[PDB]
Amino acid sequence: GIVRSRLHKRKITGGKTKIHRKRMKAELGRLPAHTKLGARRVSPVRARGGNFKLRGLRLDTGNFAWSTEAIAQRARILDVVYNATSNELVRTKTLVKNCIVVVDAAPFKLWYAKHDELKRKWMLRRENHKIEKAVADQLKEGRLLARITSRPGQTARADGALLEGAELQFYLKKL
Amino acid sequence: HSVDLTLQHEKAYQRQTAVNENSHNPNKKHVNMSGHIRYSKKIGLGFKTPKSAINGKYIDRKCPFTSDVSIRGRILRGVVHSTKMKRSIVIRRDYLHFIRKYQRYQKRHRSLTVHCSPCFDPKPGDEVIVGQCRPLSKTIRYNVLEVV
Amino acid sequence: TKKHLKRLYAPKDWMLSKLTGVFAPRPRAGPHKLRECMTLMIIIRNRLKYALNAAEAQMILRQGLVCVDGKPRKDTKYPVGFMDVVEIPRTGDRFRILYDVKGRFALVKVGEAEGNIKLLKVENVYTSTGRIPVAMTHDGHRIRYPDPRTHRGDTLVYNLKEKKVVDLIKSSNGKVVMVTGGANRGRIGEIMSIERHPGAFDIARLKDAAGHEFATRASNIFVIGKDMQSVPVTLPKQQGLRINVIQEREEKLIAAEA
Amino acid sequence: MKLNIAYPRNGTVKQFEITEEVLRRVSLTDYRLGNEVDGAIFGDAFRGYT
RNA sequence: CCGGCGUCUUUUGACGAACAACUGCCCUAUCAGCCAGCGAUGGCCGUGUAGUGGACUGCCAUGGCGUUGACGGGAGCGGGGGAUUAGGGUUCGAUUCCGGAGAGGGAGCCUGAGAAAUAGCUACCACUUCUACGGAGGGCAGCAGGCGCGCAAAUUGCCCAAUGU
RNA sequence: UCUGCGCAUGGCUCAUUACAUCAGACGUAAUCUGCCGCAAAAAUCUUGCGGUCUCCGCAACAUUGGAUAACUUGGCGAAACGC
Repeated sequence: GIVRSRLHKRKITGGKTKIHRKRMKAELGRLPAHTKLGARRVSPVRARGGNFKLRGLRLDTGNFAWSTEAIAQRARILDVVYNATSNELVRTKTLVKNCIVVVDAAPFKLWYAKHDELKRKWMLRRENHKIEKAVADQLKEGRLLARITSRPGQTARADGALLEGAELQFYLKKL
Repeated sequence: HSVDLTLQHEKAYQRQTAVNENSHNPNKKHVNMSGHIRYSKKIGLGFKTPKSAINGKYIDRKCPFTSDVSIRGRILRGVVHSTKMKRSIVIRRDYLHFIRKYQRYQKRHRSLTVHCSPCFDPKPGDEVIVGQCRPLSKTIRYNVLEVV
Repeated sequence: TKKHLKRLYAPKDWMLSKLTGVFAPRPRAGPHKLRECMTLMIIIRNRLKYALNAAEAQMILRQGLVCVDGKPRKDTKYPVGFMDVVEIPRTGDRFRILYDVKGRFALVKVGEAEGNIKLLKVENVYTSTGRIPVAMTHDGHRIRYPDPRTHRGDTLVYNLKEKKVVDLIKSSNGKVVMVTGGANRGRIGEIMSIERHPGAFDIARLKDAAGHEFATRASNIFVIGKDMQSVPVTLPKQQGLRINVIQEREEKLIAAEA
Repeated sequence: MKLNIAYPRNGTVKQFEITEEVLRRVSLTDYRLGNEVDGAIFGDAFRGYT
């Protein structure tokens, strides 16, 4: 079927390869999985390793992480703002690695207020800590910008990290 | 921290994926680039690390110094045929084949393509050393360790 | 997946003939590699001669009358490589296979308490889960909890009576050492020096007794003991010294006059 | 056709016949597998069965 | 009370599978320019695969190879090796061993750790066999054997005793 | 007859084929791997009885549940490794 090979392609000399061999099942493309938003649907496929890999369709939730404090919580994926690859993708709100996105942001808020025995732990954690301004404004409103740092098209789980100052400032200005 | 827009022209941004350098600290301030977070990797066959990699800014995922790209079996030498292309050079090896019947040698050259790290930029006629890395393009299998 | 082997493409250290048969046995995968091993059936039939035919080897082994590593085997085909003790309790004999001088499989005969001793070269060390260190060997054995002084390419004395590891022996310095493969097989000598070439094979220079130095790859070093008077295990028929072609021929004639 | 009529939980089964005449006086297009059928359709000697 | 088998998952040696590259290979210029719309060479981000990769999408760059013979055409499965030669060489390799590819011609697919299998499947094409003609099948470049072909090549035999699986 | 394992190996044939294929040397820190070997394994609220609200109290080689072939019965079709 679909194959991944250099033997239907031109050489560096501009010449053409000539065949003598029918295509292997070792070399083997498959059609791309389309992860979007909506109800979760997961269709496995069997692979050559004797194990299954999972085709994410329509994931509307992700496991997101806040940098620097070494934490994470689940939250809901709402929108896709941006992508490097195309504009077309963004409009359909496809989810593929290194798309900037938008999340519910609620659990992070909740967490950070918890960041008598309790009470003095807080005061210690308040000390020697600060947060970027562009972060906190968004985090107040209850929306945030994050990146999806796992490939959802072959695991059917979408995990992401939350943008921090250096990189956040770039993606912001691209909008 | 803050952006350096001298590097950036991309629609994807570029970051170093080995080590987080995007944390905000005042420890990247009042310094050229020395105090800024970097990834560095030794090549242990006698190829001494440059200054540039260690203290630098540059973001490349196809050189062994700032990436997990590794140096393996073969190491060859060759000159510079052309400097053309972005982060890719063209090396020309030349050697001698022998023919038994005529008892006489002949000159035969392999024109090869390589991915030159943005650390180096050797002039035409310079000699280069190149290692064995995993595929990086269709033709490119090599990388530039050092320059003479 | 290969499941057939032809006599010529098989080792002639198994000492098969060109004529008689067409196939040779391809053994089941195990501790040892295809070239360095010798399959059960070959041993029993062509050397020991407790069998005259293939079917007779099945008769003995399937039933069970034969042990290797002190474990009884119901396997018809199994590898037997190097430093393996095989015991047939019916005869009451204990063979220890080794590499004889001149590239031949040695079958050497040992006292009964030596047949509980075994030597395994370490290949890798690594930490596994729970922080539990592991030495993985050249026979595929896993030594749990090895000594903190263990390194790649060292030997571990291994009790087969009950499984554990007593004191090690290193490849460090001059020590009595023997070769595996490379056609310097069974030749014994001190390590004179260990050369390093990083990113490539590390040469070592060995010097056998009565001089005559030579070179073999680090990979082909297998330690025996601390010293030649501290050896834990027996030597094959020749001591690990080779002789010149002329002297071979001379001695062959001298004995043939009897 | 024929019928092979079967009573579950004895395992008794027996071949009975039905004429063409019978069939002609009922639909066959309106009947398909998984449909229950009243006795009368089969021309009776099957009356009050389902 | 003990022994021998059997199985789930995890772990890594072995037996193999799949990629990549250093060096080498017959004749022909009355074959000298070849390569990019639809990927040619490279960069950037993704997608896919067991995995690396223009393998593939999108974006950006304008490169890559050539008289040290590219490109195209003709002849040819490759090697170990055979023949002949005092030496240098000359010529052969369809064929027992090793490696690759194929099963009428093509393509697609399932299952499996491994197959794009063909005495497995699906379709088309060239053939081809049965049928109270409503339908149902066949693939010898496996061993014998038959037809055809050409100057040219064996028995529709016996046996798993041996050698292997 | 269900179940497990093997049938992808051997065997036979050279049509395609010149940066292909192959031979010597080399890498896979870029990956898969049944059978075989040496080994590893402390998540799991279950079962039974009595009362009783779907709730409790006790007891503890754990005492688990539901179908499908051969078969039997009716059969179909010109035939069919067809049903």
